Amino acid sequence: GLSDGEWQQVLNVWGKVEADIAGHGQEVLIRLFTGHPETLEKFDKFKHLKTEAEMKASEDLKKHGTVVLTALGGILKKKGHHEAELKPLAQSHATKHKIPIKYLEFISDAIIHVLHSKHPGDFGADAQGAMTKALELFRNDIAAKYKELGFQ
Ligand SMILES: [C-]#N
Repeated sequence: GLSDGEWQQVLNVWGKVEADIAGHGQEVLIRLFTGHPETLEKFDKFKHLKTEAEMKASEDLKKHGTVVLTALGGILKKKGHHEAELKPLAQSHATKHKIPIKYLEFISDAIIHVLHSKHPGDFGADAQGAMTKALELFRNDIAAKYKELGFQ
């Protein structure tokens, strides 16, 4: 678990994200796709994007950034009580989208980078540690669902 103070740090920086969810989503996906190009292959509708300029110009990529961070926001706000969300998210990422756990690690690292870049005053080491723990909790719970399904 995270402590109450850790949860408060996590949702404090998340409130900052929510002021421009779309901008944040776009930056997170760009950081992910450029840092780990294998991740881009999982998105049929983003495969044609070959440069960071092309990604930055893609309204659909920005829209999708909004979708993914909005979903994550709802999960974070459950402060670990996220079974209703995590169960179908696991099944879809394992079965429908075929997403290795390692890629969830990659996007978590991308989120940390972006939040630190944009909100350093609300994302010092302790708050970063808290966010990292929150994302690890989520990944760890999904991993259990992956194991249940026999997805590697
Ligand atoms: C999901 N992105």
